[PDB]
This record gives sequence, structure tokens and C-alpha cells, in this order.
Amino acid sequence: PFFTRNPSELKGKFIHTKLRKSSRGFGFTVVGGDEPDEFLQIKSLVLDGPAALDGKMETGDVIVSVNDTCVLGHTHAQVVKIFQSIPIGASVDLELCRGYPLGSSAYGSVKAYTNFDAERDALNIETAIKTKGVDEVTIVNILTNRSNEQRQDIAFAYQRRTKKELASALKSALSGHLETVILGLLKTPAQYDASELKASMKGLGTDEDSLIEIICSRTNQELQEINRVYKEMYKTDLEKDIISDTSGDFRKLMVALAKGRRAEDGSVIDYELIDQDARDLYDAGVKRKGTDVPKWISIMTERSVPHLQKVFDRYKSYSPYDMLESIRKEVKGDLENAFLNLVQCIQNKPLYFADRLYDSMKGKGTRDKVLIRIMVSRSEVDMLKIRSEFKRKYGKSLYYYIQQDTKGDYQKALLYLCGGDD
Amino acid sequence: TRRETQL
Ligand SMILES: [Ca+2]
Ligand SMILES: [Ca+2]
Ligand SMILES: [Ca+2]
Ligand SMILES: [Ca+2]
Ligand SMILES: [Ca+2]
Ligand SMILES: [Ca+2]
Repeated sequence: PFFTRNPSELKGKFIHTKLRKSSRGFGFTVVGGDEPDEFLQIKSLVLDGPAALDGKMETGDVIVSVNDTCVLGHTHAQVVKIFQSIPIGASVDLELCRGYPLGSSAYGSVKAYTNFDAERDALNIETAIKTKGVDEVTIVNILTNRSNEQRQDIAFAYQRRTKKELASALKSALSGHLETVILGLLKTPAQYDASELKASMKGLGTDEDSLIEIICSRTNQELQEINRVYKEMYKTDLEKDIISDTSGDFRKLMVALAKGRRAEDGSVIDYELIDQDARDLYDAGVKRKGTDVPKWISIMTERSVPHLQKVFDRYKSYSPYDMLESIRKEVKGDLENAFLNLVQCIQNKPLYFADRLYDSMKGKGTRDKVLIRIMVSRSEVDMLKIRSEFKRKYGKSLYYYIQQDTKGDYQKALLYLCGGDD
Repeated sequence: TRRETQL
């Protein structure tokens, strides 16, 4: 939460831009400036409007000065009154500072580069691509220290300087697992999830594990973008593809989870409902011979995750087995695997990914597809929590295991995504 | 979920 009210103590890039207030304002949304030491950054822009048409303003930029007046550390309502008082047709001068991300998970490992230069990085990447023997170290040292958004702009700058999409270029220069890591980093969170989903459903046999990991661990917000982008790329609804390659009660569970319509975190704790769901889960499984499966699917998919965390504790007051052990006894197959993965993500999702990373490396060889997908998909989310749970359980760091199990530039590429030892 | 204002 870094904040300052002196411009000389900012360390981003400074942009000066002049805007003329249209009939629909300057056409941008501002956020921040609410809790004492808080910045004001650009939430969104209006494509039709003046702020975007000028092009100089980017989202996540901090408003330094508004027409000669420094607004660093001014309240949200103070600087809003400045812009609103500008008459239609009048012009405003904005000094903007970029390098301070608007939104960023506090527990990710890879952080946005402060001195970001999309054009320079695309030029340094093409330098490493064209090098005799290929300079894999440079491509790794660059793309693993940039956020996914910054990688979406480098892929723009690379096409604008080569007329060749950076994906195809790096595909031809890289090989082995290092190629798989880099190609996944160059996809948006929705793109990479949507690609690894379809890839799990190539051929009659399906990679049920990869399917279970992605669907069980993603949030409603993440699943909405996945369902959108999946039809965008593969010309078909993700639900539709799921009905095809899945079947049975396991199909119901995947379709319900993939809909991304879980109830948001309730404002008030439903203690009365926590007891009811806990008893219903008991009535529908271990209390009787047999299993009322749709009751499990309904409760475990429609309740908020904080709620379900508390029913799994309260469920121990009705059942001599916990929710995990009860799943192994009442059900089997891919339905069993799905339920076990699901409640792990509900109880402790970072621990869920820490356990998965340990399984991919504990035996002979590496399950590289699982290791790479987790390091890519959780690098900007909860990688620090994953590393935290990992060392507590297994005694040594996640860094130490990637070091033993992988080698080469591929090893260094994953160690950057890890983000240091523990 | 923070407060936004359109300018
Ligand atoms: Ca080389
Ligand atoms: Ca290839
Ligand atoms: Ca198939
Ligand atoms: Ca039974
Ligand atoms: Ca609820
Ligand atoms: Ca191993």
C-alpha cells in the first residue's frame, strides 16, 4: 500500500496529456482516494470518449496533478469536484504516473515491472530469438519478471515490429518444457485456462485430473471469463464440450461447477443454514446406506466458500468421518476424485496446490504438465500462500523441490515464477 | 469493491 504526497518520491513514468471535456465528460472512471493514504488511479476508460481517443492515458495510472494543482493525497470527492466543474468544451491538463498497478493480488509471486517498456522488451526478445543458438536466458529473464498484462502488451509490440505473432516466434525457437512454460505465460488467465481445458478433452479419453483441477479451483469471476473466452476461441460453449466428454453424476458436478454461479460470500453468517447443510450432507450420504448425490452437488456448488468451510466443521458434529473421509467411503471414480479436489479447494486452496505440486515431483520423474500449469496459473494469484503452506508441511521450500526435479533454463524459468527460496 | 465515479 505504498503512497506519497510528494511528486519527487514517485518512481514510475510521468505522462502529460491535455483533454477537452466532451458532452459526456472526459470519458474515464476514477477509483481510490478513500482511506487516508490512498492514491487515485484510472479504473476504466470510455472507448468512444476523449480520454481514450487521446491514447496517452492508460488504466492504473496515478493522477499526479490536475491543471497545475497537485492532487496527490486529495480525497476522492475533492478531485472529482475539479473535473465536474470544468465546462463543456474546456480543456484540462493531466500529469499521470504509471508503474503502480491498480489491481494486483497481494499474494502473487511475479509482480508488474515498474520501469515497464513494452517496445524495448519486444526488441530485446527478438534480439534473443535471432541470436545464433538462441538466447533462452534473456527470454526467460524478461517474461518471468513481467505481469500477464505487461506480456499482452509485449506481444502487441512484437507484432507491431515484426508482423509476426510472438507466440509463433517463440514456439519455433524454444523446445521441450521451456516452450510449454513460455507459451502458457503469454496467454491471459482465461486463455490459458480455456486452452488447457480443451487440451484435456482431445480424443475419446480425457485427462480427468487436469479437467478436475481447473474447474474445482477457479472462482465465479474467473469462470465467467473462461466460459466467454472458450466460445471465443473454440467456437463452442465450454458447457457443451463438458457434456460430451463427461458422463454420469461426474458430468453433473462438472457442469454445475463450471457454470460459475456460486453464491457470493454472504454478508451475514447463516449459522442456522450451516447446521442445516451439515445435517443434509450427513442425511444424504453416511447416515444411510446409499448416497443422495444431487444433494451433495447442490450444497457444495451453490453455497459460498466461507459458508461451506463452516459446514465441513459443523459436519464433524454429526458424522464420525470428516468431509474428506466421507467422500472416499460414499462414492468412487472420477466423482470421488472431483469431490476430493473440490473440498480441498474450499478448505485450503493454497494447500491444495501445494499438495498437487508435491505429488508432481515426489516420485521418479516429474509430472511436468501439472507442475507447469500450477506455476503459470497461480503465479499472480496465491503463489506466496502456496509456498507458505508448502514449507510448513514438507519442511523444505517449493524452490528446493523445483531445483532438484527440474534442470536447465526450464528450471530457472520455474524458479522465477516461484519467486525465491523459503 | 471500491467506489468509482465516471468523469
Ligand atoms: Ca541456447
Ligand atoms: Ca514446437
Ligand atoms: Ca474427446
Ligand atoms: Ca453407503
Ligand atoms: Ca450462502
Ligand atoms: Ca521426481
